[PDB]
Amino acid sequence: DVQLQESGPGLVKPSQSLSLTCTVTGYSITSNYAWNWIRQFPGNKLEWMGFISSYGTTTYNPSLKSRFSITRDTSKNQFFLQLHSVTIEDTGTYFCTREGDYWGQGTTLTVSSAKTTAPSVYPLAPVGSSVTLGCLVKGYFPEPVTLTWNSGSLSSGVHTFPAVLQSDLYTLSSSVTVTSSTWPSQSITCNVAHPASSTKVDKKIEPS
Amino acid sequence: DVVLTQTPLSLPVSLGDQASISCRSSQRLVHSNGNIYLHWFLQKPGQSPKLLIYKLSSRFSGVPDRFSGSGSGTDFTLKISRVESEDLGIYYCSQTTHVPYTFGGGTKLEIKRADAAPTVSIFPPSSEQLTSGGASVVCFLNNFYPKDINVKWKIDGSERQNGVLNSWTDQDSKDSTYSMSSTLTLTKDEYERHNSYTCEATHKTSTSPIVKSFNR
Ligand code: NA
Repeated sequence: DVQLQESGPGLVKPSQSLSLTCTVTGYSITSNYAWNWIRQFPGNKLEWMGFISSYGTTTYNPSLKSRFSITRDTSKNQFFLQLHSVTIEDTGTYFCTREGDYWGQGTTLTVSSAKTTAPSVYPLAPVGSSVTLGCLVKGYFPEPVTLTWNSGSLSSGVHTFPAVLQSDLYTLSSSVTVTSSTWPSQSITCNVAHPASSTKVDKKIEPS
Repeated sequence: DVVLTQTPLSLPVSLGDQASISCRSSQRLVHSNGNIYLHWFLQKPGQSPKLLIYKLSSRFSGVPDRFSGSGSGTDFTLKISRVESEDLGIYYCSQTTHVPYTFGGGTKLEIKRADAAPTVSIFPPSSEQLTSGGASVVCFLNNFYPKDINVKWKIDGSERQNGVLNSWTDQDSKDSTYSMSSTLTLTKDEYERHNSYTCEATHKTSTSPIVKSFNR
């Protein structure tokens, strides 16, 4: 079946000229249909930017401030969203699409003059029948980020909380509940990954 | 530009019950070709939007017959006949009769459930963090319902309200429960200058606040 995968540079400064990629498989972008770029802002509002026909001709949203175009490469079977001078207000998640019936996961574009930062990973060990621990990933930029428990083996009774931005730094916490007989007789380690800063951290939760 | 209004914004419904979402258009969406290119998507948490209904009433592959769409001129309805859990998220209408293509603002579908009180946990600053001159106190409020929930952060009996970071999860479809996290952050100084750290939670499930604490 038809699959679409977005990719992009992640973080960029204002006035930066830039391009996003949609790689299509299982279906040719020359064959048929219209191939779209759609944008989701925080607050979850969706906005249609444009498409490129299968003829290589384009149609755009004339009601936008953003300067952009859409292009393709029929041979690698990709199409592209080129943004000409991003502003802060271009921050959001960008989706690519065949019409409306097939979407990519999405790719996050952050437009900031803030500098990349590796996070501090902090272990939250306790002070009943079950038990609760925690991870505090603080002061990183940008996202995304990656948190698992015991290398992702442990996934039950976990709660990863959406990051929250304070002074151009993100903070993210994680919860996980296990049975008293489990900890700390068995080791529970927290697994942090911030690709942006090429950081990978593993923090085992010790008691006290 | 064609504006689409969705009703309502939120929408609690019981498992097994029929839900319906309404979308209203600022213009007729009838093409010359006689077709009404009004379509329906669902965005599950953490996922990308997914096509349910296209051209008003045509159901996309793999989409359960439970899902149906109808409507009349400038009013449109999506019906979900026998609500299951997987069904939770944000529902969007869109139009493609007119350029530019526009989306409705979305309608969050919440699953009705048995009121449930948070499982609270309080957490002291790490050694590591303490070393750096940082002091963060974390409080988890897990697996509660409904979503409405206030927290207070008390230091030595009285209430702090500067340096509080709150984060809520989307509704868990595994049990229809929500979850929150709150982080109070102070200077290693401001910290070691007080004894008691209290995390107070207010909620329908209790006429009284749920209290978790510790002594530094
Ligand atoms: Na058309």
